[PDB]
Amino acid sequence: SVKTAWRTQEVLRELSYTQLWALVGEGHVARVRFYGPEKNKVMATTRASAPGGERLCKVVLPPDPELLDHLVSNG
Amino acid sequence: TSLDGLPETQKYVYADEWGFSRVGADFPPGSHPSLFSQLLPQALFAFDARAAVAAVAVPLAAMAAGYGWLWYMHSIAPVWQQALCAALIGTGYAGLFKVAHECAMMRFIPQMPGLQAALGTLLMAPALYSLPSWRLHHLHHLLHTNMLWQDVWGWHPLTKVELADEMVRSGGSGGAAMAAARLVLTTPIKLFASVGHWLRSWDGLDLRHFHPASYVEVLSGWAAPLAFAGLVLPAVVSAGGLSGFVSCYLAPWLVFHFWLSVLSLTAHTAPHIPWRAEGDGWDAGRAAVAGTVTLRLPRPLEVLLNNANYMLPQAVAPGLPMWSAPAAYAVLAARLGPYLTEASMSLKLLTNHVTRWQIYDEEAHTYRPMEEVVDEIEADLQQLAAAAQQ
Amino acid sequence: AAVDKAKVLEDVRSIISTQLGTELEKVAPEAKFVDLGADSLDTVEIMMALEEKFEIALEEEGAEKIATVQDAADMIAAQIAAKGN
Amino acid sequence: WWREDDPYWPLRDWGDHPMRWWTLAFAAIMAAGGLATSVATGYVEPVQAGLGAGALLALAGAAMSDARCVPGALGVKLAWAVCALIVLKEVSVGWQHKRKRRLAASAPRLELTGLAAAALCAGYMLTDMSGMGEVALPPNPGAVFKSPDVAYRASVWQKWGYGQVQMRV
Amino acid sequence: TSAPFISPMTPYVPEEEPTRTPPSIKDTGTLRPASEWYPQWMQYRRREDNYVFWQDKFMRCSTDIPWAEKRWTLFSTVWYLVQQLRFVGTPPALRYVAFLGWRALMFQVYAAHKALVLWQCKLDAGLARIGSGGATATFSKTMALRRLHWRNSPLAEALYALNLYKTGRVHLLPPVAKPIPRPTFFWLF
Ligand SMILES: CC(C)CCC[C@@H](C)[C@H]1CC[C@H]2[C@@H]3CC=C4C[C@@H](OC(=O)CCC(=O)O)CC[C@]4(C)[C@H]3CC[C@]12C
Repeated sequence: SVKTAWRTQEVLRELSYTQLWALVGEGHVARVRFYGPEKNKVMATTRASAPGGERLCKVVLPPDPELLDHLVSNG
Repeated sequence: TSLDGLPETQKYVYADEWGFSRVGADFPPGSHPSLFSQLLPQALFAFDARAAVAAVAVPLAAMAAGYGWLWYMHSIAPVWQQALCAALIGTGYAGLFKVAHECAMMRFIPQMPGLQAALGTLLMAPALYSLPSWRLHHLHHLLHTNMLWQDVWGWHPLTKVELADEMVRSGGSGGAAMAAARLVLTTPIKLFASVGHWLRSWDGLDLRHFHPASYVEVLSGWAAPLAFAGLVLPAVVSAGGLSGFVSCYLAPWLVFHFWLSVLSLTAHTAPHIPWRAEGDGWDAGRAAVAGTVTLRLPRPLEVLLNNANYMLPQAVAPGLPMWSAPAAYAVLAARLGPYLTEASMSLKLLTNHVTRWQIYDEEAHTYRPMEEVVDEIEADLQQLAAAAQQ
Repeated sequence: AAVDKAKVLEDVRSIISTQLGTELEKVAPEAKFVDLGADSLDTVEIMMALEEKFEIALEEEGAEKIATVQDAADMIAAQIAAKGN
Repeated sequence: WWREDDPYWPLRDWGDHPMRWWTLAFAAIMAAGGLATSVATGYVEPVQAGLGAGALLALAGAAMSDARCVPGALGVKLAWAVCALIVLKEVSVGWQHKRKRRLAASAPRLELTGLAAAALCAGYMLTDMSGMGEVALPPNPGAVFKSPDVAYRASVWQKWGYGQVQMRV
Repeated sequence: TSAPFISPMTPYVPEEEPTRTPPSIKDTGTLRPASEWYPQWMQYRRREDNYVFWQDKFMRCSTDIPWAEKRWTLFSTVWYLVQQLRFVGTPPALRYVAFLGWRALMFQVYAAHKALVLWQCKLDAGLARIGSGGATATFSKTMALRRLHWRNSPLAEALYALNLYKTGRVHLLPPVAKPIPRPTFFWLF
């Protein structure tokens, strides 16, 4: 839990590939930046309304042509 | 002693009137307690591992039983079950604390001194007490037993004269110190006044009271309580919240302090035991033999407390180990018989301690209730005001 | 350790004259300060001007009892003399 | 308070460190506030940090009651270390129970605990923290180049790895 | 007393090594700057007595350094870089211009501080009147000079103000402030 630990040195969380999907579906991801020498890593910044507040998460992207429409559809 | 030469009839009516069994006669002056160490058989001083491990293991088992139960039924149990587990844990810890008091006076395991020092430190820490400071205060108590104005590490009584002085300074009986004394020595909270003792240790956290050559040893002594209260009292709270604190630590703590306070208070206070000043008839042997009261408990309680009530024997033979204290007493009761005082722990005794013997007046050299005494000295205040007419 | 008390005296008197506004003939080595027009708050500013000109620090205990020009000169000279040690 | 007979009693050499009651006061404040906060919310870091710092600062303020000894100096060093660590955690990592929903609303900033700890550190430095001055990094071959001692210079060169160099001195 | 053998009537306070070099000989106690090269008092002394100038330079620069200004710690190996920049990486001409500017600034600051000290003298001379309730209106010149040379701690000032406000008694002065020793921690600083 968050209630039983010391706050330590803000870093990037890690989503696998799937809670990213559910999160961007529920309208919670707020901005996405692509990076990686082969352009398959994502740094996603959520919005305040999400469970946990604004955080900075990291996702690894394995080729999926449905991604762009999903993202741009949900603002 | 207060009741000097007089037949057995008045002695025994006083005895059953105050709840004591055998009152005491009168001891000659000019002696010392260390004399009667020659009346003891030499076999009483022998070391054996059996009683040692038994004394360190029985209270540990009682504590573990109480804790296993209490956690098995953490907060779903009603208040009486909580009270009973707290009483059991407090008594077990009073037993382990008696063991630690033995290691402080260097008479538990003398062959391994480092081990007995470490053991005493460990067992004293959970009560937030220091081992070197405890040794010092207890030695100072043994040297000044029942000395008026000097035995500050025991149940020094509230005398009439200082009360009158405070009432003359307060301009009435409504001040802050007044009401403080009023509730502390008139209500059953007196049976916990040992907590005051706890706060007077840590002599201001002031290294300027001690001999310099001992600083490092005293500092270390203070760091074992603190470390506990700095590493373990967090965990408890963090793992159980306020309730999980008040039931796992605070209630056994209050029970342990009940035991400490009642033991000492009954030990050295009674209407027939005077408190002579220094130079005015204070005698060492007379105060350590005649001015002591032995409390008798059920044998289960005794074996749980490691014979913590037997205090007279280890004041005449300070090296006498803990498991030889009952037997040794039986010896002394044969030879010092007519002078000793004894009592059994009953409700009447504690009711008398709370309601009757509250203020010590030295002219009559006895204890009298607080309220009648204060109204009497206030009527004499009115009469000296009338005497202050001109 | 050896101070030209004459030079110190001339410079003290010149500083005093320039501070108060009176002319150098009126400032005599035994003239007190109260008659030259000096009032407490200015027997201090004179001390500050003296220190500022000579670049020294005055001993305060003795500086409480300065009332004539010769005491000023002797204080300053005893300060300048005890400089190395 | 006021003492008409001698008003300047606080500036009198009583035998302890000047910053000795402030240290115990701050320890008490830290402990009380930590326990109160961790009970009022449910977080377990406030009480742990508060009571740890309280224990360490009470021990340091006990040792600081005789400033001439060696423990009298190690006490000051311990107190300074603890207050510096508190200031650091406050201004660089912040506290767990002070997270918000936003990102700039929950940034580590200096509040009132960090400020008190910084004031304490300045007070230790500007009163007396000069003891145990012989603990430093060991001397170089650069410090003993001009020293008048051949045995000492040889010893230092040996320790630093130059035992075979020729001492044309 | 602790002393088993010998104990004078005033207890012995164990004095330790000094931790900082003394103020030079050229400086004053105040804020106003020194004198570029030669002091002014040098002109009122025997030529064979002014050798203390160069002796003081030798003492502060080479021969009396307290072994606490030579500790190697982690803070000092970075201050080394700051100082080496100032001394070897900056041309002396820009340093000279900055020197002139800093001198002018310090003169302005000293003038301000002197004004403030005189103001304080009136204020406390006024406070002693409330204190005594009656006549007393003077002040203490000793305290004025001690304020100008930074010889009072803030606590001493506050206690003096209180003593004035309550009992007049303008001539009862706090003892004096002692110099601050160099702070050391460990290998750290
Ligand atoms: C906070 C809980 C969960 C853990 C246990 C904390 C104890 C280790 C603390 C709290 C109460 C403290 C005591 C409270 C009162 C005092 C008196 C105080 O000194 C004085 O008041 C000196 C005399 C004076 O000020 O006039 C500092 C030491 C002492 C024994 C303190 C020592 C440390 C104690 C026992």
